[PDB]
Amino acid sequence: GSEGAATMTEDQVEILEYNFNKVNKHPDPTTLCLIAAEAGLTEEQTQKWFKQRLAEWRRSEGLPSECRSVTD
Repeated sequence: GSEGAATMTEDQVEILEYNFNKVNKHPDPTTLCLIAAEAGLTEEQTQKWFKQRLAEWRRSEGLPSECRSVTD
């Protein structure tokens, strides 16, 4: 019946990427709002992109781990 699934395009990926490396990774709702209206998305959707994309960036740049172990 109702899935509610939408696919993105190259235009959105070209803009969403520009506001990730040439701006920041954790932009406030103020800057996020500008990106949404730009590409044509919403603050809720734009947030998911940065959230998911961040999972890969952390692996590229390199960061520690949040896990308390008795040995490690």
